[PDB]
Amino acid sequence: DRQTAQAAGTDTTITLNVLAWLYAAVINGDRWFLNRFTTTLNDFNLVAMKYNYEPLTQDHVDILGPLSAQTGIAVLDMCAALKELLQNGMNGRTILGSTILEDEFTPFDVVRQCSGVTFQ
Repeated sequence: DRQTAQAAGTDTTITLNVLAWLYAAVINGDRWFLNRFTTTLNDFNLVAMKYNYEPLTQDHVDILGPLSAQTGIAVLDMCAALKELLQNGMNGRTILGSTILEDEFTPFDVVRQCSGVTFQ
């Protein structure tokens, strides 16, 4: 049988967890995609929905707050960096010991003392 095909596998991607994963990538080192252009939450949400990514809200932005403190990258610049990745890709590169990116990773993990000597 083929219950919830695409609708529960490819129609959406957990944007908050991708932003969390990209903060972990910045923390590990990789930040070539990390522009400083900023973005509105509305235009970010529109680009997310254009490319099968969920919209984001202030309650979800707050979860990324301590990751912005640990890296100096404001959440709207992490949003703007993902907004660039959604339009340009990364398949010819590596970012976290892989050629692709993730949304499976649980959020709020990188609030720890991951300052450079260790990460997990």
